[PDB]
Amino acid sequence: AQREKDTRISKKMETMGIYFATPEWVALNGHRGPSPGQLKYWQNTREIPDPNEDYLDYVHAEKSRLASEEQILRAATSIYGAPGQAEPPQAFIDEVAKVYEINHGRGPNQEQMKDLLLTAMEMKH
Amino acid sequence: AQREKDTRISKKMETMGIYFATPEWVALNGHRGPSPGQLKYWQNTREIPDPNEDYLDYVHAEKSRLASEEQILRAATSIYGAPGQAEPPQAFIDEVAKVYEINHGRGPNQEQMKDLLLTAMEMKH
Ligand SMILES: [Au+]
Ligand SMILES: [Au+]
Ligand SMILES: [Au+]
Ligand SMILES: [Au+]
Ligand SMILES: [Au+]
Repeated sequence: AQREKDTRISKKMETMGIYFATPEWVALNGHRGPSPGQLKYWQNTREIPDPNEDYLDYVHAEKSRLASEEQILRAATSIYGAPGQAEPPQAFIDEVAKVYEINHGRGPNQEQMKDLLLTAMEMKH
Repeated sequence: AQREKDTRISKKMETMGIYFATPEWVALNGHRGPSPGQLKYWQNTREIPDPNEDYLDYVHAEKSRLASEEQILRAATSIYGAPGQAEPPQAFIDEVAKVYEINHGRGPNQEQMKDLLLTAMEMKH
């Protein structure tokens, strides 16, 4: 009854891609899934939240901005502007990916957009 | 003679993946390739360096740490630890990629390694 409760809660969380919330983590957290604070700490940090911390004094941005590779590929693809909108060279995709790293997950600012546009063009012409 | 000098310098830089150093950029920079300062500003920022700035007072880390997707895939692959060391699921690769974004280009710290290890295991088991 206690084991199944933890497994059930854990199963719900894993279905959501909340990978830290194992049945053991849920048990240590007092048979509850993570609070908003614990989720946000994990999201921003990708470290396992302490089952003891509520993280209600953890300072963070509401809008989170972290990109997957799928997202980076779509961004790279629309900047590159190849006919039939086919996939850009890997060298250009790497440059787009590095911009996401520089920006702690955010897409290109206006100055970086220019640099990427120039890079696309030099790789085509 | 001046055009060819700029084209020649520019050709050298592009061969190196220094994409901003076009013949026009080299001309605006007084027929010289970028200084160490301009290169480092571009590397850390991926914005076109001002041909007017020497960036000798630009504060930066010697060791730069930015990862390409190839690098992220190798890291993801050794953490995941699949038999025959085949490619990990895209969902796991995205998590590794997000760690690189959180860390402004650096690989996983010890706490993030644990989180990724757990994630790998939950995705296998
Ligand atoms: Au929040
Ligand atoms: Au041109
Ligand atoms: Au330097
Ligand atoms: Au950062
Ligand atoms: Au297990």
